[PDB]
Amino acid sequence: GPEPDMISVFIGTWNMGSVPPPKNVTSWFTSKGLGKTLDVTIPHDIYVFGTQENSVGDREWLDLLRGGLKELTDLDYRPIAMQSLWNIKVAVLVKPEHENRISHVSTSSVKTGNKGAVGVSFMFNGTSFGFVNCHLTSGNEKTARRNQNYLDILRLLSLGDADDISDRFTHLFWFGDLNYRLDMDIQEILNYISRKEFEPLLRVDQLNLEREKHKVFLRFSEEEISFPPTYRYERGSRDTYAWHTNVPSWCDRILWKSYPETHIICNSYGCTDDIVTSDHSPVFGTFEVGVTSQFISQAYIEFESIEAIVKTASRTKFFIEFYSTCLEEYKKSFENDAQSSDNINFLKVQWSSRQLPTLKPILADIEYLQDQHLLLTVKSMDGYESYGECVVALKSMIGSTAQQFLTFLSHRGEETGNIRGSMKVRV
Repeated sequence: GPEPDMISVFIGTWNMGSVPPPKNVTSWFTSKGLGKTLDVTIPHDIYVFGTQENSVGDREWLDLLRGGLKELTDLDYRPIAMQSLWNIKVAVLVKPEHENRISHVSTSSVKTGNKGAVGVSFMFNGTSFGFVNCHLTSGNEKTARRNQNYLDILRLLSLGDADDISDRFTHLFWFGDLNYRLDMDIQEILNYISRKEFEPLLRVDQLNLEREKHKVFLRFSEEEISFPPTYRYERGSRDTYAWHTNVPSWCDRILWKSYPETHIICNSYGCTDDIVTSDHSPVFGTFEVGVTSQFISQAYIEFESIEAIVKTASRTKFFIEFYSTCLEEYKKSFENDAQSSDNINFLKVQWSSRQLPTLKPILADIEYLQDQHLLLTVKSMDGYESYGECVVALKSMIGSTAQQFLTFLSHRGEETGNIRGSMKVRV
């Protein structure tokens, strides 16, 4: 009980339109405006600010953010880190008291016009966080290029540390001017916007469509959108869309991907309507997020069997590597001892208990172990390349009797099958 079990995280994304911001951006910080909004006078534990087309210097911009929070909260928020890629910038600020809870800070950037992404990662006690702020390709017809920018960022971002960042963090937030547009005629768009009927517009949102096709943001969630398209506004008010062609669109988005059986709840998601220097409106999202401090405040993990369904026609043997922060070093299986055809595109590979390792956690405490996760990777014996990664929560696995886990494999932005197994955690 002495340490935090839960924190409140603010994420903001704002394309500043290459002009100075207004002195007062308080509405952004406080989730005031349109959509799912707040009233709450209680400052967040962490503020993450992502910006695009930001012409304010790195230091000056950080000073504006600290000064604004100081004015709002009377606390001096501490920069954990900041990363810029020319006019694409991200800053993470934290309440003074959490300074000593932060460790393993990392930053990275990927350039894909200035387009690309900047990232920050760290641990908060035993829980890891990643934040990716991006500006993807512009224009209604450039969906394929946006998708490719996403894949390049995913592949090249060197945050944390696996093959890519998608499974590296307990909670991964990806936000920015993703630049996906509405696939609809201007007249219909404007009619739905005036009547405040966003559901028919969301049906033709290109990001939603590409996510459903499994091209981008595998495993990510986004909160329901109840606020109007944030692009493209005439400057100086929010009365008019400048569409002369740039149809109104939800360019500016916040998404997340979390490890299984963790606590995360979106408390707000919306845009401001009183910040008018840019052709985009700022977007805010706030989250209540579980944090594990059990390590701060003999055990064995055993496997009776594992069965993977893997996208491949290879006749090579396979093994599994097991990684976790609760282990001194990773472990690996022997080769699979049975194999068969699942489908025309998939093989079934099976490891009996004989082929599988016994993992030995760093601490034997039951509450500690309940908050841990294992990263499993299926690799070929010929060349050692990965065919799929997944994450398994220990939460429901504590006992003398083996229980089943079931989850899904991915690799390099593709779904590559599934994995089912029988395990137990003994203390």
